[PDB]
Amino acid sequence: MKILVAVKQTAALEEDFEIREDGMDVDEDFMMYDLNEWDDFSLEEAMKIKESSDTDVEVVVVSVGPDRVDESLRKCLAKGADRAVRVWDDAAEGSDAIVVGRILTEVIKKEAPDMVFAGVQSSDQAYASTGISVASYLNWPHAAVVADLQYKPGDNKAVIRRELEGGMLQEVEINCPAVLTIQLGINKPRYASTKPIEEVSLADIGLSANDVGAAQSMSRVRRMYIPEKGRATMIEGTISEQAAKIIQIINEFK
Amino acid sequence: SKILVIAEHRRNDLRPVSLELIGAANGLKKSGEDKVVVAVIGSQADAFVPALSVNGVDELVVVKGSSIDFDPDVFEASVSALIAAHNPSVVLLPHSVDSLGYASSLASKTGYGFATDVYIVEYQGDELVATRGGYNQKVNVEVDFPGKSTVVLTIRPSVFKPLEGAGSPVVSNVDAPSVQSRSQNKDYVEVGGGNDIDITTVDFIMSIGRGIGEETNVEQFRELADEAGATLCCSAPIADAGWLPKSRQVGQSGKVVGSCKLYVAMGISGSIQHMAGMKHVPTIIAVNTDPGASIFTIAKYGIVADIFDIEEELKAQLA
Ligand SMILES: Cc1cc2nc3c(=O)[nH]c(=O)nc-3n(C[C@H](O)[C@H](O)[C@H](O)COP(=O)(O)OP(=O)(O)OC[C@H]3O[C@@H](n4cnc5c(N)ncnc54)[C@H](O)[C@@H]3O)c2cc1C
Ligand SMILES: Nc1ncnc2c1ncn2[C@@H]1O[C@H](COP(=O)(O)O)[C@@H](O)[C@H]1O
Repeated sequence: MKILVAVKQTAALEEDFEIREDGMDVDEDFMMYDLNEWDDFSLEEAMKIKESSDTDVEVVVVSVGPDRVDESLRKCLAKGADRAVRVWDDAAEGSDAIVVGRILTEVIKKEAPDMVFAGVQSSDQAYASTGISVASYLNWPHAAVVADLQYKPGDNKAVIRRELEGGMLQEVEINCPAVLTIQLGINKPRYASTKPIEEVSLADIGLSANDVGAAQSMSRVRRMYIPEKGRATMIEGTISEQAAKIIQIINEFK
Repeated sequence: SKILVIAEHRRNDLRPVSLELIGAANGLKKSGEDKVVVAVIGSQADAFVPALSVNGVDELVVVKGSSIDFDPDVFEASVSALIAAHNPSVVLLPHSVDSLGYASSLASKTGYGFATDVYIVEYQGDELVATRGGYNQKVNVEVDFPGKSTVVLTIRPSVFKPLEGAGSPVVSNVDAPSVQSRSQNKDYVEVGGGNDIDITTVDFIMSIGRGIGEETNVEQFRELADEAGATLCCSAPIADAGWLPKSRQVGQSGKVVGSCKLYVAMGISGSIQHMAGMKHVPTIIAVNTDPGASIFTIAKYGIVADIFDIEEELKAQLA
């Protein structure tokens, strides 16, 4: 029994970040990298399945990305993932959600898991696309924005709850194996902030440069830019002066 | 050319984002002669004909599939067949929970352009140019779709304006392709917990987010809200954690605070999904130590200061 958890190491930007000279991305010097928040919940859900089961459940984390990603994969292993896999070649640079979906599927075909978990979206790009793209290339049952999962290893159906807009959920019974995208709040990840990472090349999974990267993506970046955004009226000075202004605003409202 | 719009309904009601998409489609088309085709999918979807017979709809297609409400297999198959039938240049879906279940699958199978959560879209000449966010909404990323004769976009809700008035679309009925879904929908379920206050009715909110740290810190803000005469609400993490009831959660998956005139967001970054619940509030005050937080981009007033220091000083001054 095997659950494969696709994970992304996301980038957050420091203050005063600048756009690259080519105008296609932000300068990497302003990036801080960490595991995508949604992947904490997805990995925890896999681990909850492992712990609830008398039967062995292999939890395998997989990421497509350059060597910086090994730090995040190591941390997943430290939290009890059984195995961790990084797929990369420089030719994959610029691969969008659909191309990453394709790359992931090549690994998944070989691993032949019983369930695949992905996050609902990435905190950086928030495509909310990659996991469901995997499901398409796998031709597997799928559901997005899963806030609850009832599943026992080996079952041919699971019951999920999708988190809908406006404070409702929907129960859905889904054929297994399935791809699920996992929402924040499904569980309470327990480790909240020597076995190596398995390194896989494109060749290892039957792919080449012509299958990946920006040229194969489903849209082309023209530019990335810092837009003009709305500006608040900032209240400076002391805590007392700041609080006094808030109260002037409350009283003005009533 | 044709622009195809996929409407959305749930529990017998049309979701109003449907009409936003119609607005977007009409704004986007290059020529008077271009047509907007709207589709509504469901086993009981004829009921929506009146509500989708609106200004800017040239053709309205009712698609009868096997499920009442959204099913990803039914939707993908149905929208694929609509694209086949209408050969649209552009397909507009809402960036909604439903669309999340299939949009990127639809796009993986064929050679369609694809981008999600788009909030600017225009033609430059014959070139479709869409803009979305990057890096937690810190940049705009502008994309095009070279060579793609069909582009599928998901569209950020509450960005594009609906048109006013009725319309007289040519209405048609099609059956969805006959393939059995690999899931079945069961009960809708109300998010749980208490419901002592309907936060869509209240005019003055103090809202707490992850910035409060430990659950032991909730009580001081509850006190502050009481002393101020505000209703205490929160962002998703606070409610996910069990620290306040889900009935107090503001944003996409929570409630829209429609009656709120004054919203004090404390230790809330201003994710797009939180903003969906409160961006309309006439007076937003943001209290947050990260001047780069998205919340300041919609607040009227900003205070880059520690929420606990502010709360205690506010409490004192109010006394
Ligand atoms: C489909 C879907 C639906 C969603 N629905 C909702 C929803 O309905 N509601 C919702 O809220 N979210 C929703 N989200 C979740 C959303 O993506 C974010 O996770 C969430 O809004 C972040 O909440 P936050 O701002 O409290 O936390 P964070 O983003 O972590 O922000 C915490 C803030 O606190 C500040 N801070 C920390 N310490 C202090 C201090 N001492 N003083 C002052 N400031 C401090 C930080 O600078 C930071 O800006 C949804 C997401 C998805 C994908
Ligand atoms: N490069 C990647 N490697 C592995 N999984 C990924 C990658 N990019 C996205 N994902 C998966 O998709 C989710 C993010 O959704 P998206 O916004 O579509 O990128 C993550 O939580 C992962 O499960």
